[PDB]
Amino acid sequence: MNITIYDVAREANVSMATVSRVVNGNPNVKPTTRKKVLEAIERLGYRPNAVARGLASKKTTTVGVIIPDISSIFYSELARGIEDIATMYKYNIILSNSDQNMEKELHLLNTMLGKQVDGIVFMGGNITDEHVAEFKRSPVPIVLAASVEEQEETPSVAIDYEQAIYDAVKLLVDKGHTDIAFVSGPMAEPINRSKKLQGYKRALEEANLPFNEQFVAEGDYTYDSGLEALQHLMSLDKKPTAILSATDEMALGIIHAAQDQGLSIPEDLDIIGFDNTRLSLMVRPQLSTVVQPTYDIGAVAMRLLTKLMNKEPVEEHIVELPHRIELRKSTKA
Amino acid sequence: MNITIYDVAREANVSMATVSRVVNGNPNVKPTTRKKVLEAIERLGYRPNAVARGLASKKTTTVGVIIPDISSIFYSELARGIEDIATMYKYNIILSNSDQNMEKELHLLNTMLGKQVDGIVFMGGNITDEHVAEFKRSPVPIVLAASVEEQEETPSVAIDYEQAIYDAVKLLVDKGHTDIAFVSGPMAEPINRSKKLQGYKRALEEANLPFNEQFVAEGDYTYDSGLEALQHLMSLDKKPTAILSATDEMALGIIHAAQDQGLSIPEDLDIIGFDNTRLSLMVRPQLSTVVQPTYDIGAVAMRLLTKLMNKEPVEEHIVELPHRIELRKSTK
Amino acid sequence: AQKTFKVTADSGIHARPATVLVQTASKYDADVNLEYNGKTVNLKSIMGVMSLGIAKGAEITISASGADENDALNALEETMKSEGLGE
Amino acid sequence: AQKTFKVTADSGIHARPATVLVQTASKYDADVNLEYNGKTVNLKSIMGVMSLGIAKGAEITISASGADENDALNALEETMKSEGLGE
DNA sequence: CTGAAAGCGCTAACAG
DNA sequence: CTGTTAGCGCTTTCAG
Repeated sequence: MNITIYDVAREANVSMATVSRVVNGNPNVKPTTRKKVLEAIERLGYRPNAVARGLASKKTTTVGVIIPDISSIFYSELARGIEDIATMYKYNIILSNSDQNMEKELHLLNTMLGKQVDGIVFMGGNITDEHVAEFKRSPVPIVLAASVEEQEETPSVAIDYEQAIYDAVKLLVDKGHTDIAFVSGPMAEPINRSKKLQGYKRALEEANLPFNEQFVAEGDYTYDSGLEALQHLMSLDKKPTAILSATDEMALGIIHAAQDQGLSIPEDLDIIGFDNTRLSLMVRPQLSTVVQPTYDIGAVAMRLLTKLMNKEPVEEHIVELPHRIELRKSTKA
Repeated sequence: MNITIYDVAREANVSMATVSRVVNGNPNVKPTTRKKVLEAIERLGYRPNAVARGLASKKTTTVGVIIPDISSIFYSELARGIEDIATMYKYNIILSNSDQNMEKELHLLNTMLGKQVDGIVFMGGNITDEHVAEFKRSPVPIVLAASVEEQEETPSVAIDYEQAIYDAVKLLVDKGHTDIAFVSGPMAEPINRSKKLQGYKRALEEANLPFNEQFVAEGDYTYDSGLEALQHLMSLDKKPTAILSATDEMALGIIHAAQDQGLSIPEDLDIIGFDNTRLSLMVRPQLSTVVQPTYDIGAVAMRLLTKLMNKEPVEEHIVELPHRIELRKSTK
Repeated sequence: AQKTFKVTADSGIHARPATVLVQTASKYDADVNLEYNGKTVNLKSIMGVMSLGIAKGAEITISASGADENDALNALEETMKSEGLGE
Repeated sequence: AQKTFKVTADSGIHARPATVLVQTASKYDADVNLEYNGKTVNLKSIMGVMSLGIAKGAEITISASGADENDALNALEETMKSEGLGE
């Protein structure tokens, strides 16, 4: 009950509506008036109450960010992009981890809308038809970031994970490789079984090279799984000449796994990672990676939201940011 | 035009006061009336408004977190700790990057308070008086994590970086190292200068070894600054036989900068990082490093806040979680 | 009831697993406590537990004095190994 | 206005740096623009820029037409190197 | 147990 | 320009 827009209006012999216009920087206010009221504010140390503002205006200038795991070298960066563009457009963020748990996901979605957020950026690995359903009956806009939605009807920003792999794969072919291994992530997530995997097969198929299941390992985005991957590969009768990884951490682990078994990279084996996180540069030898503009993905995602929130019209709700391979010293020449 | 606590009230022949009592699980309700409105809710599909509630309750079940850069491998972890303990207590989080900019940090502190948060967890390399001055002005509690506050006024939750560095230096000399170097972070930040440096400089005279200014490299936790450190170190004649890095991301920069110069590790030199981040485990040889319970520091901090926010008194406000060292393959 | 486990976790009792445990020990009315090197702390509390610094290669005992002190240890023994935290 | 730079930045026109540029061109009333071998985009637009996909080793041209057009192109040249983007 | 009494702090809408 | 009108969706607060 201390120093409110009321206490100010009195200190300035003017009405609340004036203290309002003044506080929310409205044109309609005699520079003399604006002066006085501004004086009073600094005289009582007035700090506007955002919640009351939210009740009356019907908008909290805060968005909901649902991310699977913020401790990730990947999402962290993905978030930083979102946070920046939000602060650029004067928006606060409500962060919360889902750890890919559909229950916790859909839960958060509610809790958030409950907090009355103006919009939400969603990053999940398994967008079900129910998820899409829930996204359709939301009072506020929802934008996907670096995620895959088969139904593709909810707006989102990302790259073409299908084409990325294909390129990386075709690139290895165009260097005389015939037995390329693909170390993926959980096949449960469509991005791995419906996107990256298919791109990997469509590459060999166009190169007329037979599809060999053995050459397909399933990791779990974890560095350790990157070692168990190289093993199960350099353990087969017919071993690969080059291995593509769906994640930098895993790939970064493929390297070391082989560096322990006396194998020397890139002299005895070609390696390629995916994402292009600072990680790549912190390996030895440097790692050749498929570049995905993570920070950009987040920033363009949050930017798209601001648009959809201010109800601006937008051509194409689904955005594809360009990608590219970046070879370092993880491969030959 | 959502459905308010009023719609429900009518749909049960009861005042909004009761609907409020049920939803908030208030004792003074008859099981008949309760189960009457409860289903009355699901029938209408009522979803409470946290803002409305927040205005009338003077509480938002939300905490504010000020972090320098969530893209850091370090802070992202600490953040993960906070977020988890927070939801364990039905609290929500509002995140914002400060990048260590005094103006931004304080503006955030203000923005946060404005949104009426129930508490605040703060992280920053340089807590100045102007800072503490603004802290004491907040209606809600403020906890510090992995930070250094000279004035000792706000409740923090870190470790003894001073001793931690000592422990490291000691275990090195005890290995037979005369000339040892230190790769610190921006000395412009207290945590580096008035803590990590001292614990290092005391371990010297306490071992009877002379201080060598040329054995103190100032980086910026940047892998790149890491390499530029080891390099500048092997330059001069008196070259250390073991180096200590303030952070792991820099340590890797020293290890690699070395291997790229021929020398082998630990074959020719001994290096120890500081943080025990998953990073120190994804290198060859697997770096040895001072262990700091990062996650815990976040979880404890947020937990300590849940107490202060609940008014419940607490023994002491400055906590110092236990640290230790984990030796691996970057030493002899 | 009670039992003695031997911390196998490469990082002792900390991080997510610590929380997972403390959160479990707080599901029941039983007053669970952790006895280590003599000092004991409420298992339903984070500050206390994490204050101990249970590093790898140690031993402890989980109390239980309530109307479910058994339903507790069983579930506690569950995660205690589910999270790779000794046995 | 007009001017052609050569992206020297390792990471091209992306991440935080690409943000500063866009926020910089935004504080100027004059309609600012960025052209990349082909199409052109509004520099004051995060999407427009980041979708171009400008890699190290490209020739981009910044054009500002309006009042502060001078002070603008001026403040952009600054950023371009104070951020380590282009010469 | 409950309902009525009274706003929480602030935007909003339009006449004079 | 500026003041007036009139709540937004929910706790609070005690008689009854």
